[PDB]
Amino acid sequence: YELTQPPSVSVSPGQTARITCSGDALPKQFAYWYQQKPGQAPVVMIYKDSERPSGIPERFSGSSSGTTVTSTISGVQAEDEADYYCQSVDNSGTYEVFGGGTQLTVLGQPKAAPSVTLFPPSSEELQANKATLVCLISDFYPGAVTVAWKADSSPVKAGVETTTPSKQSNNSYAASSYLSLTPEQWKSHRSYSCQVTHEGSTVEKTMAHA
Amino acid sequence: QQLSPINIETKKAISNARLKPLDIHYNESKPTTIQNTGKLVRINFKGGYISGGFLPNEYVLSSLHIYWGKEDDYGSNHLIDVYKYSGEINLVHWNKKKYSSYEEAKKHDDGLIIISIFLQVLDHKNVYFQKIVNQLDSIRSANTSAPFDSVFYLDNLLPSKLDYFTYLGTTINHSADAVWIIFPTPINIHSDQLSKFRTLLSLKPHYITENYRNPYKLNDDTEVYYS
Amino acid sequence: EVQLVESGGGLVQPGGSLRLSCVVSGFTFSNYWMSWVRQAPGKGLEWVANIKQDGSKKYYVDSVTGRFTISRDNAKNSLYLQMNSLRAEDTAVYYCATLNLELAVDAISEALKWGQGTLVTVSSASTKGPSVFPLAPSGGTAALGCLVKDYFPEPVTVSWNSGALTSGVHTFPAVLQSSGLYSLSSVVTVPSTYICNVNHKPSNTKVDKKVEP
Repeated sequence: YELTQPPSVSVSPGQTARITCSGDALPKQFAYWYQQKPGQAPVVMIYKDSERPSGIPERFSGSSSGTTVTSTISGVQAEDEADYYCQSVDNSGTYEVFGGGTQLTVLGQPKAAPSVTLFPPSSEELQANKATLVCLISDFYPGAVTVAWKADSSPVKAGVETTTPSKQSNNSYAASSYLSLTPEQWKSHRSYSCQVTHEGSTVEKTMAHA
Repeated sequence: QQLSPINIETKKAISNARLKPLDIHYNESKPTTIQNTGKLVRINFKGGYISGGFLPNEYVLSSLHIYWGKEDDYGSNHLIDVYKYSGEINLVHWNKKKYSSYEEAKKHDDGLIIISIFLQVLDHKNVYFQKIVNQLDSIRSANTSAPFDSVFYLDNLLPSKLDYFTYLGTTINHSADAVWIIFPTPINIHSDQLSKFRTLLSLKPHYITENYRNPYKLNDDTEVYYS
Repeated sequence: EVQLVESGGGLVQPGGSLRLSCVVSGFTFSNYWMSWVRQAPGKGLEWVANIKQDGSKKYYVDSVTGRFTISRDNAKNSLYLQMNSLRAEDTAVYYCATLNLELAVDAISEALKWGQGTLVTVSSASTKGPSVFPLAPSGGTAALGCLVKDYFPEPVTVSWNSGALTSGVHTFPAVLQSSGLYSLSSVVTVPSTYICNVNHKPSNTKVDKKVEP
């Protein structure tokens, strides 16, 4: 026994979203709806088909008809960009089940440029005979960039570890790149650089030793 | 403001025209779970509604409750002309249209509506009520709930004739206001069927021999209406 | 108010054993059926198992049956989960929660909250604590941070000044380096003493690094 909901649904701000679940035991059993944001636990938006908790916006409402149950979000806001899972029991009432999960993506999010802060190897890390340059990239939409490490105009490839982009609370994305050097590698150049490219725009940060 | 239950005096209760024939639809209704609350047996439901009559709109059925006494001839919450039945069943409905939750419904005077169906032990084995008796194995212990495991239609428990009384009272525990709908005509059951309800336990431990509440005085500003 | 403080496990070897726990407060735990839900990294929610109030009925997934087992103590007011013969596919964040309000006495809406969860990493690899380095600063704002390098497994919690400083703080998700050791860094932007509180529980480390220019 499983509950079927579409893995993806796309909507624009101010429009009425609809996410539906299906199951053979829905005539018997009540459903529940959980919103989940990045790096956070699930939170109920609607319970027992159509009952809203205090604290949840009036936007959120739930209806039921036969073997389907439909969570509805009116005048959708960017706030609501999140996964929505439906929850119910089988017709025996003993085996609990979650649906596949529906990724609700909100469209028309404006092009956000990435903020970049480049940190050099700490005074302490050089005493351990290592050197890690830390490039922190935050607040960019859509969620995808490319990172070019330049050792004094020369492109670097070895020792590079770059994160996959990660969805934040504010709905823009974040990433971080770690260039690994030895003390001498670091110290034998007048400058290194982290060059992050986002939608045909390359913004860079630079630091030396002295 | 007015506490429930009460005694409905037919001589004093007036006949209002606003009380039209009641629309009862438990076609969609199906029991989800059954419970031993510590006080009583309670079956929860999904689906079905009541409408028409004196109601401004339909109220969706929420739960079913059952009340009984230690003696077969004294178990109802409500009385009619100081007569007490073997037991009383309550059906709690709420204003889904107006309010966004059952908990929000309790907070308001137009939130809840409770039908009362009387059980009278008459030496007749009720085929339909037996389906509830078959679930009592699964909730013998106090504060235990099991899923209701049977095909069961609620509108087989409605009386023969559906003329009714009504008054502004409260929920049995006085937690909220509730407009009552009391059917004078009861349904027939056997003593052995009700006997199993007394073999349930409660919050030291002891069997639930009785769980009804004693009647209250009708206020100066509370009148009982009749269909 | 309701809180479901999900304590419990962490890193364990494949085929090993653990016992999670979930203490509860805010509602009559005794009246509710309770259930365990797990969620793997970047994956959906999966119901694991549930239990009846008294504990006379327990039901699990149609897998995992012969090795997982629930228990509960209503006096101590908590839910438990023994789990043996652990797999790599049991690597997930385990959540303690009430799901069904129809299966509950004196049901309340408030008791549908979920806790933070406990990460259960199953791996043949060994535990490793991080080396925490200070990231020093140099239009009216500045930026400084801490570098949590080379640890395994997840998670690590970086707060700033004992959880006082919240605004401006960004703790980035970790790279998973080819070496197999995680590594992250937490940054905070400030107006032009700051101490980061690093805590790796499996390694059982607690470093409180002071950042200075």
